[PDB]
Amino acid sequence: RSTEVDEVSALRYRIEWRPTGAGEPARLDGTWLVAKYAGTADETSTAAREALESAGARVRELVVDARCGRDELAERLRSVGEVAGVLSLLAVDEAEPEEAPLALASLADTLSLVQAMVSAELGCPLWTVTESAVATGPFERVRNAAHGALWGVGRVIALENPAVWGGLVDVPAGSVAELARHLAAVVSGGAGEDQLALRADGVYGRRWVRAAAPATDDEWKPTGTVLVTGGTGGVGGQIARWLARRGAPHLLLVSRSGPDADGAGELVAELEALGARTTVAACDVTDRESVRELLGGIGDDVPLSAVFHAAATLDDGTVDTLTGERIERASRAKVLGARNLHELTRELDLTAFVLFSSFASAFGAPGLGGYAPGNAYLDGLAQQRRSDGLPATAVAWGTWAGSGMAEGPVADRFRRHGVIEMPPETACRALQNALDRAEVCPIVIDVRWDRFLLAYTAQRPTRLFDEIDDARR
Amino acid sequence: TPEEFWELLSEGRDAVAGLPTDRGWDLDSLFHPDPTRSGTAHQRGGGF
Repeated sequence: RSTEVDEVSALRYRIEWRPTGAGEPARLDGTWLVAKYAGTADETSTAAREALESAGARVRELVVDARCGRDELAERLRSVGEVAGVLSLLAVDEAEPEEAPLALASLADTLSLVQAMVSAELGCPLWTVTESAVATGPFERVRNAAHGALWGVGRVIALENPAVWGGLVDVPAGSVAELARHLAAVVSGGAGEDQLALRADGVYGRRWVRAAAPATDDEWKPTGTVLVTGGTGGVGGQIARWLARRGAPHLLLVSRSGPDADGAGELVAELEALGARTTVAACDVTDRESVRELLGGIGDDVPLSAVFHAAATLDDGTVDTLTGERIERASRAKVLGARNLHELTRELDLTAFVLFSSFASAFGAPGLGGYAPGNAYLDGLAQQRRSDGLPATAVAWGTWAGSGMAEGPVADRFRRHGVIEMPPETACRALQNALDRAEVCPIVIDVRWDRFLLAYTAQRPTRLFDEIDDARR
Repeated sequence: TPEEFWELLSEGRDAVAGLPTDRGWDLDSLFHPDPTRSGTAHQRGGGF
């Protein structure tokens, strides 16, 4: 009954989990290390030490102060000897931090350890352990969203120093006996699996799948305003014209300063000629009081649905010492804006948080390391918001042909292999289809796999892109 | 085997974990938190 959805169905992908087997766990040799923090006091550490000593490994314990330093830890590390395994138990008993959503000691401390370790060129593959932060399906309560940031940067780390960062695990909090079942198999695994999703049953390694489109005869009407992060600067700009084609009565796309630097006279006049009575957020979204005043300043009139998470701010971060504070400073716009909207829109009438994000969050982006944590936090927020209304969403929107910060060295680097630019009207059509179906992981991007596999493989083997028929040949 | 069945019965353990991810199910639109939408199940778990 339809034959023109091809291009719309071309840029449709999804992330999911698939149960796999295991390697050949025989014997671990070395002087395996464990280090959570100065606090320690974890029976999981005792169980891990028991298992490692059972598997012919010397167990050593280390303590670390919250943001202890950058080089002294390397100084004590170089005075011990040669190690080939470290258990970063620092993610236990710290689910989500305080009011600041990125001021978590675990993240920045882990970056400090990896920096000190590459400075010491020790050569051990780091193996980190987190709590329940990745869901095997939509039928689970993601306990928090900050921990997902550890994943977002982590993949990029695998590209920066392939000799280290063995992988991650899930091991849901409580009933830690799972860590006493295999443990050695995962770390000493010849299969080279790194996105381990350990649970009550076996393992659930991450995989990437196509998103076939079962088009349905339904309709979503954008009545009144619509929530899209970013306002009119760049990504939002063209987006503002999309509803102009749709013919929405109003709009309140959230912008950094509104008329101060966004929109401008030409766009304002064109929009008013097309659709009158439309607004853009003139106040900063970081302040809770500013959002409260903006919401109180509306004329009420009309509710909406389909919360969106396109993009808010672009603040570099390709590669550097990569301290934790600068990531929070960069994301302070977007993550606190999303938190404020979630806090202030619970009692209103909408459907759910239909998330978007940059394509750099999906896999490892060497030049966009600092961009990942915000997208991971957004994904966790969407999974949490799934609890009421409508299912979640995990869009990984790519790059615009007419706008986007990633159009210089970024687009030059990955335009020779795999990815290309994408028209805006295609984005509108794909987004309309997505809101019509309301899926939970609509990765929207076009890539040429023939060179993409060769570029991504390079020196690090990966078992990720094994569910794409074109990737096989 | 029946021996494992008796061991599970004696030790008092349940065998309900979740849903299968092998049989190509959508798994995603299967539950829009409004019960009455078409194609929306209600079980977020089971024994399979």
